[PDB]
Amino acid sequence: NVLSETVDQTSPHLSAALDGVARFSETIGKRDEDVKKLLASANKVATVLGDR
Amino acid sequence: VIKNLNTVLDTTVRHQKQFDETLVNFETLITGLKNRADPIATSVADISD
Repeated sequence: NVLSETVDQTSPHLSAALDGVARFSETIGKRDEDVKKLLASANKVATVLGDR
Repeated sequence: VIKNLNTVLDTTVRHQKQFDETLVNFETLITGLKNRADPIATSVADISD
């Protein structure tokens, strides 16, 4: 009964969240190599900055 | 943002050893000048006068 009522309550507010999360996740997911290279370069530069 | 930060970061990484050396060299130069800043400023003022 708890699962039934929870799904009943939070259903109309679900499709918007799914669409928003899908769009924001696809913003980064179609740039995987760029993000990983950016993180590697940032690691190098930030290690240089932090050590000094 | 990702593209241009990638460009800037790879440019910085290409010269990473120089970029690390210049911070320490600049710090040493600035500390050496600060240890005698008062004579330096006095001398520049006297030169102008």
